[PDB]
Amino acid sequence: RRGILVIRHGERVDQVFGKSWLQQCTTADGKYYRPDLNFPRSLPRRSNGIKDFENDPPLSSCGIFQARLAGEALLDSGVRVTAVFASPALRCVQTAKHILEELKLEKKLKIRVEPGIFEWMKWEASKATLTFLTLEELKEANFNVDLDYRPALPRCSLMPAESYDQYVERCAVSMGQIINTCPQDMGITLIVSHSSALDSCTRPLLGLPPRECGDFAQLVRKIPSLGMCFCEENREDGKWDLVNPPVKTLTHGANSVFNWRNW
Amino acid sequence: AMGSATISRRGILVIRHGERVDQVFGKSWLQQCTTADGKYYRPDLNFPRSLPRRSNGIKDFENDPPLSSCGIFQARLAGEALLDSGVRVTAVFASPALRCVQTAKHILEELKLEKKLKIRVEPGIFEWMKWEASKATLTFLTLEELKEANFNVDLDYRPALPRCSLMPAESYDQYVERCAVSMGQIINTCPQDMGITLIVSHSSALDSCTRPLLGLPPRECGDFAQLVRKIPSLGMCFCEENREDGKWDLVNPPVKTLTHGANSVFNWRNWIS
Repeated sequence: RRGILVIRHGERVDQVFGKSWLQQCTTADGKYYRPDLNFPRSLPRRSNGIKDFENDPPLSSCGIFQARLAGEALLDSGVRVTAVFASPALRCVQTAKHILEELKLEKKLKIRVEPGIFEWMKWEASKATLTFLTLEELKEANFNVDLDYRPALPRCSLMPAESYDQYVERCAVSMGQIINTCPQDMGITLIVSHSSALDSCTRPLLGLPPRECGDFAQLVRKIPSLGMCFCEENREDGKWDLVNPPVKTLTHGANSVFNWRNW
Repeated sequence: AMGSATISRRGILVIRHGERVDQVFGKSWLQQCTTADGKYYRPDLNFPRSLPRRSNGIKDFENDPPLSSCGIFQARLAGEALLDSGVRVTAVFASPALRCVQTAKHILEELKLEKKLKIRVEPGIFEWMKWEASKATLTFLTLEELKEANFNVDLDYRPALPRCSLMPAESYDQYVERCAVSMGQIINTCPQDMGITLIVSHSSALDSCTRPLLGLPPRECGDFAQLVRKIPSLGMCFCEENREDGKWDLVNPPVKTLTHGANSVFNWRNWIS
């Protein structure tokens, strides 16, 4: 039975450190340093400027841990992973890469970057000025991205102004293409995306109409990092079913800031 | 290099263990991860891949819980930062608690020192017995069990306080005194040493293992308890010795803090119901 596993990206650096995080780890001359171990050991080169990290932040160290833990679990489970698609957001491509590394499939499977499964533009505060890394930039940063993949939606076609209806439609169109982006291959396809995608990228498969915007927004608001929903195809009955994911959930606590000098 | 302000200084870096599985999953954690036939399994990815081979089977972990998957990540991240910092680590002592010996191993693995340095298990830096089960000491992994489990423990090490000498009724005064005595012995292990010794222990130790070095009297018990409540996983306290006078000072740790968020339990099918 063919499967579609929608996976939320890991923890973002700005979720922990706030909107000013870039100021916290760069000099006036823009030299990177790590003021807390949860900042990553390096940033990829952004040829449009480090400032594009504000709109399009990387995973924190903990987010990398979560992604790798999920990949290791997927390996342990024995499922056959057959393809992976990712939102163009850095946090999503990085989540995909770290899952693949622990599956030991990062050389075997190329990441298919699909702007059609990007976040709802309304929720991207950056939207007007938002810039993803290009495929060539991703390749230069040692992401094994599919340079030959023709996306359902090119990035130039994402609309800052997209409505909820336009958002849910493009996800359905995107998922429709993705499900045909493989004749007969037995195994699971990873969809590495945003909280919104656990709803917007599964309901179309399940033949369900879109949720009312308010209901959708409420359901999607508190999906944790690496949160998963899994759909399996019943091809005889011509339908998809919502099914328990092939790996367990991940629950862990926080780690608070600590200043030794306070004693 | 031989100037008074340039000569390298002996360091003692006291480090709290990583996240323990029972902090997240609660007092029933062991029953959560035990099958109907008594075998270990992972009901959540933050339970570790495996438990060490143990005496008396799975049941002895009751009072001696392992690091969670996240605790292992924290310990490894700290070890990697220590590597990055370039500091010279020359020795490591750990509390006999599994969570502490595991934290020590993961730090050493990321330092690339796990085969070079043996972990010296020191019950004298175990938690205050007031905060542990009375039978806790009867249930530590033995050094042989740890070596079975691929912990490069020191079989020759002669602890300042043997595990069976830990008293279930030790008072605060007795506790602070045995930490002082143990730190005394640790410092005299190799008193010419010029790198950093790791003391991988409990939140309490960041106070009780440093105050004696600094020549300070014990904090009032209530003050101590309030203070140690606050220390995060892999939290650190660093002291350096002036070789001229043998005095120790508190110093910024050689690596940064680690701050991250929680991750909630999640079941989509359940969530949408």
